[PDB]
Amino acid sequence: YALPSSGSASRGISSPYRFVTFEPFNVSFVNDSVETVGGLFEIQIPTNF
Amino acid sequence: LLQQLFNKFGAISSSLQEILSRLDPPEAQVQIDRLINGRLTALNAYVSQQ
Amino acid sequence: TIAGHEEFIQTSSPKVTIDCSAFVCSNYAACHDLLSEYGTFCDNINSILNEVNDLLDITQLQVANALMQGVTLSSNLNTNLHSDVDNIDFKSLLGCLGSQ
Amino acid sequence: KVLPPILSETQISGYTTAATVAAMFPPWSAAAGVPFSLNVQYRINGLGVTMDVLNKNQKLIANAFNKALLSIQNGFTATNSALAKIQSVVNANAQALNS
Amino acid sequence: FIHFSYKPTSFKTVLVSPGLCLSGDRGIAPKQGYFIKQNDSWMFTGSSYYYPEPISDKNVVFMNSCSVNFTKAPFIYLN
Ligand SMILES: *[C@@H]1O[C@H](CO)[C@@H](O)[C@H](O)[C@H]1NC(C)=O
Ligand SMILES: *[C@@H]1O[C@H](CO)[C@@H](O)[C@H](O)[C@H]1NC(C)=O
Ligand SMILES: *[C@@H]1O[C@H](CO)[C@@H](O)[C@H](O)[C@H]1NC(C)=O
Ligand SMILES: *[C@@H]1O[C@H](CO)[C@@H](O)[C@H](O)[C@H]1NC(C)=O
Repeated sequence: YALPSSGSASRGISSPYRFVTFEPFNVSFVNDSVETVGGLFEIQIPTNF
Repeated sequence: LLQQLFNKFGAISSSLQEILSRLDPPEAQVQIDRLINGRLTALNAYVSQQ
Repeated sequence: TIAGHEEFIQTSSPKVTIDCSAFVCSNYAACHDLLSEYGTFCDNINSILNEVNDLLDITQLQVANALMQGVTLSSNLNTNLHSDVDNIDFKSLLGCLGSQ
Repeated sequence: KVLPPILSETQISGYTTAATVAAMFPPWSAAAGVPFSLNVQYRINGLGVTMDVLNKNQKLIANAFNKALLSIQNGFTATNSALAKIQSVVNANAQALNS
Repeated sequence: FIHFSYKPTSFKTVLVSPGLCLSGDRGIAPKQGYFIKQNDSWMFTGSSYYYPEPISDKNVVFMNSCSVNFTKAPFIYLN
């Protein structure tokens, strides 16, 4: 449920109910490679905690 | 569970005093037995849930 | 050598709902008037089956949460290209994943 | 009536796909930090096996790994106990609703 | 119940090796960490924090063979 608010004041004929996809869980993604680059793999190591 | 003491269960009243003060004693047991069966069925269902 | 064997564990069941008065007194108003003095008998049946279906939903979300706690993936993965490591075959275990 | 569950079965397919691929590629999370056959060697090492022969019989170990997986795949034939345990669930539900 | 947990707040991308094949057909693997390359020296870092350090015999496990995809280190007979 999300009504058209006063700033987002709509001028048409639409319902405030929206039928969406329920997706409760994810994976975090990294921008790295899956194969070894020059014998060495890429990895992400914390540097503060 | 408390709201089951005001159901009729097929009898003419849920009050035992009105059944015992408006009918003949051989004609009252038939109405009292319906209340007894309904209340015991309610208690058995509660005990199963617990 | 290395021996393999599988087990199965069941974690849910079908979610049965019952409309109580349509099972007891399907369409006839004499039956509905007679059933309306048993009172909260259909409401208890509905509430018990509703709480059972709630428990089924909670266990399904817990199984889905446990498989996903702390898994970080490469955003350049592609199961059509990467289904194999160290000459051990993972084609039969993976579904679809990647970006296409 | 029988209501559908709140998640699809393709969503739980995606969750088992992610948990299987988490132990095959960097950063090897379900493999617990280290690469896959590294982790297999460390596992067989902790039972009483020398790391020499695990470095020496590596492709035989991986061949037996593939063979075990394939025989698992080709064994859903009328006497699998897992299939009996799946069919018991369905037959039990159908019998209760018909009765 | 109150549960306390480790939680990173910043990351850095590094290149790691999981093991070294040393001179005389020996091998070393790290313990709870990775072999990195700092200033053209093989170093060891922990796997939950970035801190390179000397490769001692408290950061490694020794093997009298080596696996076929270890990284080559002839200069390493170090501490
Ligand atoms: C992934 O799902 C998580 C669930 O907590 C949500 O917080 C996050 O916004 C989602 N990310 C994307 C990219 O959809
Ligand atoms: C990060 O991702 C973007 C696109 O998502 C890509 O163009 C870029 O090369 C990536 N960076 C690295 C270091 O791989
Ligand atoms: C970690 O972050 C906090 C706040 O951002 C900062 O005060 C602290 O110095 C950081 N640690 C290091 C080692 O830089
Ligand atoms: C060793 O690494 C090479 C190159 O990355 C690869 O082709 C090969 O499959 C690997 N073998 C093993 C046993 O890890």
